[PDB]
Amino acid sequence: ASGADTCCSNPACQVQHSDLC
Repeated sequence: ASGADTCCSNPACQVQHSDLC
């Protein structure tokens, strides 16, 4: 996953991308 900043900052997305982000 590239060009992802808002997601990483978000918790809901964080848990989903814990290894990716």
